[PDB]
This record gives sequence, structure tokens and C-alpha cells, in this order.
Amino acid sequence: ELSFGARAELPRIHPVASKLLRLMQKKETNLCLSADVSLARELLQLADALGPSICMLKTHVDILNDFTLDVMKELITLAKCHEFLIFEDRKFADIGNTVKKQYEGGIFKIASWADLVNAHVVPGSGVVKGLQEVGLPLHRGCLLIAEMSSTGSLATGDYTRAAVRMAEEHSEFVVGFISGSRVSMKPEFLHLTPGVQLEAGGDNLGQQYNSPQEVIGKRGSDIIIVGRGIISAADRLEAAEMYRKAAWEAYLSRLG
Amino acid sequence: ELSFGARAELPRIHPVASKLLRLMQKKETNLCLSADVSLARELLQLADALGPSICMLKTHVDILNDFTLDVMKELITLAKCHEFLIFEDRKFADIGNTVKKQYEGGIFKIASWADLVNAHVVPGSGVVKGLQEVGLPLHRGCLLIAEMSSTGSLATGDYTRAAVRMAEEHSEFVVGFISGSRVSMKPEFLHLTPGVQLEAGGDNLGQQYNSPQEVIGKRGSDIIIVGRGIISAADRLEAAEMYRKAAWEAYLSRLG
Ligand SMILES: O=C(O)c1cc(=O)[nH]c(=O)n1[C@@H]1O[C@H](COP(=O)(O)O)[C@@H](O)[C@H]1O
Ligand SMILES: O=C(O)c1cc(=O)[nH]c(=O)n1[C@@H]1O[C@H](COP(=O)(O)O)[C@@H](O)[C@H]1O
Repeated sequence: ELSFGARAELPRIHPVASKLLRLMQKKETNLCLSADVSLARELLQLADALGPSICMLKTHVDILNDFTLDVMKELITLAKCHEFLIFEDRKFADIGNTVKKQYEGGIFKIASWADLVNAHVVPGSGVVKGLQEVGLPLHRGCLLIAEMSSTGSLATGDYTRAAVRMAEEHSEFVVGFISGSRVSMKPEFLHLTPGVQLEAGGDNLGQQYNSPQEVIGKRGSDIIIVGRGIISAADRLEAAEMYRKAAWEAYLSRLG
Repeated sequence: ELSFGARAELPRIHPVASKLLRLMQKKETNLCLSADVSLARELLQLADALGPSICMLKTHVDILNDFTLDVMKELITLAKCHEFLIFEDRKFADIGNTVKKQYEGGIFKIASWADLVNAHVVPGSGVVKGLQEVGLPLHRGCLLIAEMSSTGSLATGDYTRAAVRMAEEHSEFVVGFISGSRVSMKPEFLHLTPGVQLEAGGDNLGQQYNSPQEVIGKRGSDIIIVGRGIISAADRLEAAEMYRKAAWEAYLSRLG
């Protein structure tokens, strides 16, 4: 098993994955903050304070009450300053012709500011083809959703195998997965795992939590995605540091 | 098999489905226009001219370059005037906690103007639970995506059966399906079928077309969803009338 720094140099590595892996090793962080807030001011204050602790900031631009492209300009300034990627968790899931417009256009112009986006594989490979016609020219990457954290997820068995095949057949654009575990044996592919908290539990709407030690150490994922475990805490900086240290040590102990 | 007018009166019918079925029978239309345009002026001119020909106008609010909630105010005026429902084709596909915010909030406030939305079933029933916590109080309905029109779709076999079970267990909110065919034997549930053109063919990004006669007449669906077959035509009104007459006659001939 290679370090994040060595994976950043693999011959078939995508440039976005390389940039991410380099800054993960430099900063000793494999934490993605899920910045699940409705105010631009809160998003930017979290990005600035937690920037040093995270490899990535995951957005849901469509829950932000005061979205403007200028808010995203301020977020890019912080991402450059503190060295993290921006991941818009849009979960594209339409025919190729539709997702290309949803990615490039409308009010959000997601491709203009998002290093990474993600897509469901259920529509077939046209979803990836459509996205890549916008994303490849704009030097972007995509994650495919191979497994989900929620109760009753149908992303199991043959579905997960289809996501892995799709990623591997579109390696020019697809840089990894949303998954609960290592699903690809190819080290050029990132595994990002949501549904993470230090304590056992869930929410009232089908979310299920596992610990950083379980998902990084035992299940072999690369990055933890954490929302409420940080966002709902009083001291979001110390919460981020707890999750960072947990995920980083789990990674180190798997390397040996 | 019951007429649309008789289905509108079924004991377990959802109010949104009843309203739709009534206006389908009154207007002799089972055509949903996919208004896949980037300009508000074009969306509103299409809604006004084609309103009399359609039972429903399907939007992708996130490809509209000049979206404002006022554009949607003007669309609701036309929907009321010409008697059609508004369907936002958002394809919600996240955990329940996330989709409730995506449905109610952000810039789009989808639940404030959309009669219908749709959701993927891949995350499990939490996607429906989350949406219904916003949609039930706002007297809205939801369609579950049981089958898709695109090449390589994984929405087949056990997946489609899971979508039907989910719909039937959430009939307070779920009014039907996006599907290629009749998937539910319960007549209270609408079947809406995209991937429709009069001529054989496809697009370059995995879309596959079937005719109105095939999907309404042979496959037993209720409503055709048509985008480019109308939108790319020179005379979009005459194109809409051709699709309306095709879908309506296919429906009548299945009734006998
Ligand atoms: O793509 C995602 O990040 C995602 C996939 C998934 O399987 N589960 C999942 O929880 N998510 C997202 O990750 C975040 C989890 O947030 P918390 O449950 O608050 O930690 C939310 O923003 C979800 O939308
Ligand atoms: O939910 C949808 O309407 C949808 C589902 C599906 O399986 N296939 C599909 O084509 N669609 C949508 O229906 C429309 C089809 O447009 P045309 O191919 O131009 O007729 C697009 O807006 C798609 O996003």
C-alpha cells in the first residue's frame, strides 16, 4: 500500500487526484468537511477557520439561501489560501444531454468553481460522458457513487461493481468514488466515505454512522466526509481536529 | 381499465394526481412538455402557446440562465390559465436530511412552485421520507424513477420492483413513476415516460427514443414526456399537437 504522497505520483493519476493527494500528505489531513449550512457567511467562516484542518470542502450549493457566484469567488480564495479542494455534492443523475447543462450552466455554473463533482451510475455511462464534455476542457474531476450510507441503499452487489467498471473505463475524468469502503483495487482511485461520526448512531431520516477508525482503518477508505459531527458541535475547529486526527491515524496504522 | 376521468375519482387517489387526471380528460391531452431551454422568455412563450396542448410542463430550473422566483410566478399564472401542472425534474437522490433542504430552500425554493418533483430510489426510502416532510404540508406530490430511457440504465429487475414497493408504501406523497412502461398494477399511480419521439433514433449521449404508440399503447404508460421532438422543431405548437394526438389516440385504443 502506497502513501498518499506516492499515490500522487502514480503514472495513471488524474491531475485533480494528484493535487488532492499531495495536499493530504503535506497537511496530514484526510478529512472532507461537509459544509451543510444555509448562510454564505457561515460557509466562508467555516472554510477560513477549518481550512488548515481539511483536504476538501464539500458543498450543497442548492441549500445556500444567499448563493452568488461571488460567494464561490470568496470560497476559491480560501481554498487556495488554505490548500483544499472544493467538491460540489450535486449527485448528477440524469441523461448525458441534461447533466452537461446542469454542470456548466444555470445560476450555479458549478463547473466554473468546483474541482470535483459526483454522479450516480444508475442512468448508465451517458451521465459520465455528458459531464466529461464540460469537465475535461475545464480540467475537473468526478466521483461515482458506488455505495451509500443511508438505510435501504440499493447501491450494493452488481450495482457497486458497475460503478467501479464505469470509473475505470472513464479514468480521464473519474478520479474516485463515494463509497463505504475500498471498492477499487486500483490505487489511482480516491475513496471518500460519508456517514461518519465518532459516536454510534444515525439520524431520523435513514443516515447511519460509522467511526473514522472503522471506515479508514478496517474498510480501507481514504477520506472521511463529516457534516453534523462537526457543524452541530459548539467548537467546530476542535471537532474538525478530532476527526482529522482520527482519520489520519487510522490511515497511518493501515500503512504500517 | 378506467379512463383518466374515472381514475381521478379512485378512493386512494392523491389530490395532485386527481387534479392532473381531471385536466387530462377535459383537455384530451396526456402530453408533458419537457421545456429544456435556458431562457426564461422562451420558457414562458412555450408555456403560453403550448399550455392548451399539454397536461404538464416539466422544468429543469437549474439550466435556466435567468432563473428568478418571479419567472416561476409567471409560469404559475400560465399553468392556472391553461390548466397544466408544473413538474420540476430535480431527481432528488441524496439522504433524507439533505433532500428536505434541497426541496424547500436555497435559491430555487422548488416546493413553493412545483406541483410535482421526482426522486431516485437508490438511496432507500429516506429520500421519500425527507421530501414528504416538506411536500405533504405544501400539498405536493412526488414521482419515483422506476426505469430510465438511457443506454446502460441499472433501473431494471429488482431495482424497478423496489421503486414500486417504495411508491406503494408512501402513497400519501408518491403519485406515480417515471418509467418506460406500466410498472404498478394499481390504477391510482401515474406512469410518465420520457425518451419519446415519433421517429426512431437517439442522441449522442445515451438517450434512446420510442414512439407514443409504443409507450402508451403497447407498454401501457399514461403520459409521454417530450423535449427535443418539440423544442427543436420550427413550429413547436404543431409539433406539440402531433405528440398530443399520438399519445391521446394510443390511450383511447388501449381503453377500447
Ligand atoms: O455524496 C455524499 O457526500 C453523500 C453520500 C452518502 O452516501 N451519504 C451522505 O451522507 N452523503 C452526504 O454527506 C453528508 C453527510 O452529512 P452528515 O450526516 O451531517 O455527516 C450530507 O451532506 C450528505 O448529503
Ligand atoms: O425524469 C425525466 O424526465 C427523465 C428520465 C429519463 O429516464 N429520461 C429522460 O430523458 N428524462 C428527461 O426527459 C427529457 C427528455 O428530453 P428529450 O430527449 O429532449 O425528449 C430530459 O429533460 C431528461 O432530463
